[PDB]
Amino acid sequence: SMQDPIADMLTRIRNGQAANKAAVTMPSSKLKVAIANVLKEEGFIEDFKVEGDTKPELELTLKYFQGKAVVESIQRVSRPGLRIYKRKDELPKVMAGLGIAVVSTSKGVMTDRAARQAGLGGEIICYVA
Amino acid sequence: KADQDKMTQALVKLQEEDPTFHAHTDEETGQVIIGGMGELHLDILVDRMKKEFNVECNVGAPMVSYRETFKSSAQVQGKFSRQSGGRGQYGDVHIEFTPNETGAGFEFENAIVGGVVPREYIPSVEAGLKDAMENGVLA
Amino acid sequence: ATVNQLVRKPRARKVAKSNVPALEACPQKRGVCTRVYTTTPKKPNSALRKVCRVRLTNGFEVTSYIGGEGHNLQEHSVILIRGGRVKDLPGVRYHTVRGALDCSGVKDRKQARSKYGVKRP
RNA sequence: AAAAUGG
RNA sequence: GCUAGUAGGUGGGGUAACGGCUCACCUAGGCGACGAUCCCUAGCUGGUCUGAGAGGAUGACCAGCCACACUGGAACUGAGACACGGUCCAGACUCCUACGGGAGGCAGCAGUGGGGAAUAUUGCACAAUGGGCGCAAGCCUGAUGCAGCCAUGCCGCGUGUAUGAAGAAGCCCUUCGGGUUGUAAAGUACUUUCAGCGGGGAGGAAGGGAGUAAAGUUAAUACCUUUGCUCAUUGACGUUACCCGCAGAAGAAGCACCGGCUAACUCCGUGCCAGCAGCCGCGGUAAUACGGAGGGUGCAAGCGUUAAUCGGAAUUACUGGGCGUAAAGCGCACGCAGGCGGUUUGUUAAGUCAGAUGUGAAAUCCCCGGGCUCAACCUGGGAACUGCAUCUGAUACUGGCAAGCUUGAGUCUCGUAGAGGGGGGUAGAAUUCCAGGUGUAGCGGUGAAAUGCGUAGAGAUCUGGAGGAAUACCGGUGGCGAAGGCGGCCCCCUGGACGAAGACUGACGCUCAGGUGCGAAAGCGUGGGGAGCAAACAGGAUUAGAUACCCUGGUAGUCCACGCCGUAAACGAUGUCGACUUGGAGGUUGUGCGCGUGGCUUCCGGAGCUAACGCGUUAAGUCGACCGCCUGGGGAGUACGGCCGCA
RNA sequence: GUACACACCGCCCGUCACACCAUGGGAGUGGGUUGCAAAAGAAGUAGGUAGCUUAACCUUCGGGAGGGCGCUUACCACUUUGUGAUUCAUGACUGGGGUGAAGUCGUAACAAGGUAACCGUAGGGGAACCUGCGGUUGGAUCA
Ligand SMILES: [K+]
Ligand SMILES: [K+]
Ligand SMILES: [K+]
Ligand SMILES: [K+]
Ligand SMILES: [K+]
Ligand SMILES: [K+]
Ligand SMILES: [K+]
Ligand SMILES: [K+]
Ligand SMILES: [K+]
Ligand SMILES: [K+]
Ligand SMILES: [K+]
Ligand SMILES: [K+]
Ligand SMILES: [K+]
Ligand SMILES: [K+]
Ligand SMILES: [K+]
Ligand SMILES: [K+]
Ligand SMILES: [Mg+2]
Ligand SMILES: [Mg+2]
Ligand SMILES: [Mg+2]
Ligand SMILES: [Mg+2]
Ligand SMILES: [Mg+2]
Ligand SMILES: [Mg+2]
Ligand SMILES: [Mg+2]
Ligand SMILES: [Mg+2]
Ligand SMILES: [Mg+2]
Ligand SMILES: [Mg+2]
Ligand SMILES: [Mg+2]
Ligand SMILES: [Mg+2]
Ligand SMILES: [Mg+2]
Ligand SMILES: [Mg+2]
Ligand SMILES: [Mg+2]
Ligand SMILES: [Mg+2]
Ligand SMILES: [Mg+2]
Ligand SMILES: [Mg+2]
Ligand SMILES: [Mg+2]
Ligand SMILES: [Mg+2]
Ligand SMILES: [Mg+2]
Ligand SMILES: [Mg+2]
Ligand SMILES: [Mg+2]
Ligand SMILES: [Mg+2]
Ligand SMILES: [Mg+2]
Ligand SMILES: [Mg+2]
Ligand SMILES: [Mg+2]
Ligand SMILES: [Mg+2]
Ligand SMILES: [Mg+2]
Ligand SMILES: [Mg+2]
Ligand SMILES: [Mg+2]
Ligand SMILES: [Mg+2]
Ligand SMILES: [Mg+2]
Ligand SMILES: [Mg+2]
Ligand SMILES: [Mg+2]
Ligand SMILES: [Mg+2]
Ligand SMILES: [Mg+2]
Repeated sequence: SMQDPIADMLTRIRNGQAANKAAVTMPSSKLKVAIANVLKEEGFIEDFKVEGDTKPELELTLKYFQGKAVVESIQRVSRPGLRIYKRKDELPKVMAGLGIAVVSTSKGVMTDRAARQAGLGGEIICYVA
Repeated sequence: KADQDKMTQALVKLQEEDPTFHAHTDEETGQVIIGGMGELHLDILVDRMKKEFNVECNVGAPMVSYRETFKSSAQVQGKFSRQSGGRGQYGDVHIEFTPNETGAGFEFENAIVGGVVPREYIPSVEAGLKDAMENGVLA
Repeated sequence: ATVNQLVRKPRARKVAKSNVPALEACPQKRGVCTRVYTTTPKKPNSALRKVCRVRLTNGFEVTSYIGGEGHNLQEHSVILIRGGRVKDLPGVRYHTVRGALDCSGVKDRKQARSKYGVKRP
């Protein structure tokens, strides 16, 4: 059954980028929206929009540069089967800093860089290059 | 044979104890021959084995290596044919055996005429004879 | 394999056996020659390779190869054997150490003398 | 219809 | 599976102290698939080696801890021992004896024998550090400081340095022109580390012992104590380091390797011989692969070999691998434990995260330095010790608790299709047999025959009857079922699936070791049945033979009931569940209004994936959850043991 | 189509004969370790006390208290017996496996391999195998 919704979101993006889809819609959640904000601020997606009330849906507008998807690789790190937590000094660097790592800290979801500045470790949600 | 290994060790020690003691296994007979400067000498050694070395042994006369030789001359034929299908095995040789000069051993003569036996097969014939000669033809 | 399966049953290594069991983790072992003889190599080689059955101090009886040209080894000769199998000889997994114990060095050897226990000419 | 083999 | 002081309680006793520690009594507990019990192996650690790391391997020396001291056992004394150089008892050994009885314990140091591939001198000194005793002096110390042996390792240095064409001889090779050794050597000019000889010379030495002085103390300028002061005095190493002087290149290079891997090639000898070899292989008369020589390559007081560990090996893959066909998806399903789990709010702060505090011996490793002429080596400080406990915080995510929601899951209302299952009944065709009629010489069979059958009337044809088994056509890349499977028609009982439109419940889910159920054919048990077919068997052919293939016969079995077996290329050689990602042409079955919209299914194909073949929205694409399984070919899915079975 | 590549005069299977090696079974035989049920009881320590004996204290001067010795009980080492378990060694003979060498007998598979092959099961046969039943395609053919 459906057990990892975050990995599904990442798959939808990846599969959408590979299929050259303008936007990818999915069932919405607070954590999904948080990650969507981090992706948008880091310039991996164009925009996101949550619509509906009883059953909200999150639509993400994907961005393609020179006919190539901006998100070259998006992979889930921490998963239900194996959760990954890192201290502030152990925070991962994706693509030697050229990529981002979405991390859930005690002060909310943020990039690895931001978390390292705040001196906060947390759960490594995904790597986005 | 448990004491045989001990006997080896015993003979080694005995040789160290007495220079005149000489232990040597005759290869042909396959029997170990003990050499001494006297009967009493050897007797004492054997008694020592029985006690000191705790190796039970019984002395005997060394076996003699004999040989054989044809006392008569006769021309003979050796034919081997085994063909029942596909590659077979044919071979026929007419060899004359004659008593050689005592001590001259083997004096094979290739008197093949008309190249009936090809040159390549000739050495094999001789070699085969030699091996068979090494094996007993009488006893 | 999944992590959960690995927690239940961890990754398993291998025993890895020795090619020279009679040595019993020793550089060399002393032994007495029980039979010195010759044997034919397996195809595609042809020769009369010199070998000797040896009863080691540890109590194992093994076959050892007598390297070099010419040897003075007879039955009841104390020799030192080392590790080293012979490809074309089936069952010979040890080599006699030339120039040690009752084993003599190869004569008329001017190259690789240390490997045949020959003193500097 | 039968129709093996070939260090 | 394990356990009767066993698990606990109560009281008594016992210990320095808690305690089944012990005893009595009472209760019936305790432990274990988070591995008990039992078996095998083993001193543990800081560390060491290898590795980019994660790991793997290891625990010699040094330091901490534990255990043991001829073997088995016991206590005594003492602050401390159930006591290496104490006691008692027993045992095995060795020794003494007057035969009655005695004595002893190198796993302290050295040393001996034995074992082994292999591991050192029966040295010196308590000069120093530390320890026991003593007021102190001092005494004791195989601790310790040092010396001996050993290339065992590590580190530093040397064995000369410039010049030198004569491109000498001499060697090897050569196309006989020459080339190479090779500036290499001679020859010439220098230097002398080190070794050797000679002569100087630290430092490790602190203190202690004499006095002498002041102060303190005291009745006392006593004695004692303290701190100064003064005078002789203490080095095993030791012929110390080091320095200096003298003679003279003198006194000082070897080991392995040159077919590829792998840096280094020719000649000669030998001729599948002798031999070589890590692997691939090499040697049978033009061997860069054997052996020798010349020449070279690499290392160097070492160089090889062997053993051994890690690496390379992503070849157990945590980091970091696979399972359509290479090894690998359980035959299928249900399901407990376990793992994992939609969405929203609040709450808690377990995980997690942050900071702090304590601890994580020293050494080692690492960094920055200092000291030995340098280095090895020694040393100061720092770092690190990634861990653990505690306190104070953060609260997103994960977890717990509480209330929710509907989207997953489920229920109900209605209809549809189906060889889904179980039971009972029935129909038509055909085969066989039995009885009778007609009729007459063949029939049957094969590649060709023959066996066989037939004048005791076959075969053929017609009529009546008996019995068993299977259901032509429909019929289909059709349908139904978890899989195995399921096919005339009818009734009875019963399971699932799908569609339409609503309502209801509210995460009620997914996977699943062990467990349990189902599971073709053959086979097995008992009782029935037996048409046709047919293992076995028989005869006839075929053939060199023919234990076959072919022919004529034919039993078990095939069928039914009940029970057992539990396996198949049980296959899509593709585990299950969920989400996502271009198309086309069909089949089958609902449903809405020619165009839609569901279920299932067949072919083809795009991206992507794949070793390739191929797969391709029914994935072998892209991801997540859980399970099963693989780790070269044989040996072998075999042996042994266990469990199951009537076999 | 193919399991062939000095290329079908290819490749290749099993029994049998001989030699060698490892290993299973085997009347048993000899060791190690160990479970259970008992027996045993040195020394020591603790408890009791037939008897014997006694520096320190008390005393009515007699003795008393207390102690020691001996004895006795409990615990217990050596040792002993019976019966199991496990492990190792060895054993007449025997099963299968592997490696030999131009042996013997066939030709089962690879082409439609000359009866397509293979899987499970059953029966038969010197051997490879053959035959029945059901299953699979990992079979060729189609003019
Ligand atoms: K060869
Ligand atoms: K207890
Ligand atoms: K108690
Ligand atoms: K370790
Ligand atoms: K002990
Ligand atoms: K004391
Ligand atoms: K001292
Ligand atoms: K992995
Ligand atoms: K469950
Ligand atoms: K929370
Ligand atoms: K029948
Ligand atoms: K499973
Ligand atoms: K056997
Ligand atoms: K036995
Ligand atoms: K066949
Ligand atoms: K069959
Ligand atoms: Mg041990
Ligand atoms: Mg590695
Ligand atoms: Mg005491
Ligand atoms: Mg003592
Ligand atoms: Mg001692
Ligand atoms: Mg000693
Ligand atoms: Mg020795
Ligand atoms: Mg003394
Ligand atoms: Mg090279
Ligand atoms: Mg030559
Ligand atoms: Mg190695
Ligand atoms: Mg590895
Ligand atoms: Mg692999
Ligand atoms: Mg296969
Ligand atoms: Mg396979
Ligand atoms: Mg399956
Ligand atoms: Mg299931
Ligand atoms: Mg917490
Ligand atoms: Mg430390
Ligand atoms: Mg929560
Ligand atoms: Mg129905
Ligand atoms: Mg179906
Ligand atoms: Mg059946
Ligand atoms: Mg039956
Ligand atoms: Mg029939
Ligand atoms: Mg038939
Ligand atoms: Mg199976
Ligand atoms: Mg099937
Ligand atoms: Mg399978
Ligand atoms: Mg396709
Ligand atoms: Mg089996
Ligand atoms: Mg046996
Ligand atoms: Mg007693
Ligand atoms: Mg055939
Ligand atoms: Mg065939
Ligand atoms: Mg076939
Ligand atoms: Mg048959």
